[PDB]
Amino acid sequence: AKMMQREITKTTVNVAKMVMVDGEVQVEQLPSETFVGNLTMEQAQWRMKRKYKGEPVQVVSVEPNTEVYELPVEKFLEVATVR
Repeated sequence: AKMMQREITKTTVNVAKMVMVDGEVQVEQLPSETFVGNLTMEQAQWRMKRKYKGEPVQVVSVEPNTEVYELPVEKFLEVATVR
């Protein structure tokens, strides 16, 4: 009767990087990145390989979270254009 809806889904991708520290290979903790849609582990790793060409970047986890932005229909008529 009164409610509308609009869904936004984003996947938070946690990444890590091999780096040289004092002549040893160690793991840099990278800031997590967020993308639009629901990405699997394989999808995210493909994106990371696209974004960081040749870099030793590992996707370590993917976390999808979906938000449902809703507005009363009455609220929408106030701002929408008749078109």
